Amino acid sequence: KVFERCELARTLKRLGMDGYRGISLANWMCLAKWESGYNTRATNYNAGDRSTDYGIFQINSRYWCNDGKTPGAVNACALSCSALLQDNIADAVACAKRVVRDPQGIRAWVAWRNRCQNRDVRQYVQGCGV
Repeated sequence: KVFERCELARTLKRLGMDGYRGISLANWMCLAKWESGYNTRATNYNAGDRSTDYGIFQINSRYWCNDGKTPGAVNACALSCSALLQDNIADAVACAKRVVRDPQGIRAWVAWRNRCQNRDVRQYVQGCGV
């Protein structure tokens, strides 16, 4: 499923992402936009460490979910990476929450640092009724 901006903004709000660990909805919108373009079935294989980024948030298999083919990987979200390719994003959000519960917080994703940090994210939720 590929969300439309405002449709995603409300779906994330309903799932309690607005201000989760101090992170605004706009930051989450900026993250999903740059990570997948709001596409829940987006995937990226990294040939260097044989890991794969799954879903709307491009969550990595080395640490967050199990796909059985990433060497010496862990499963912090206690999910099959398949759960991260669902049209329903509730599991991906539960995992994105797990990710920011760690030291780095939202900075865990380099793309966020690149295109959202200290940038104007206001534009991502304007008109969405959030």
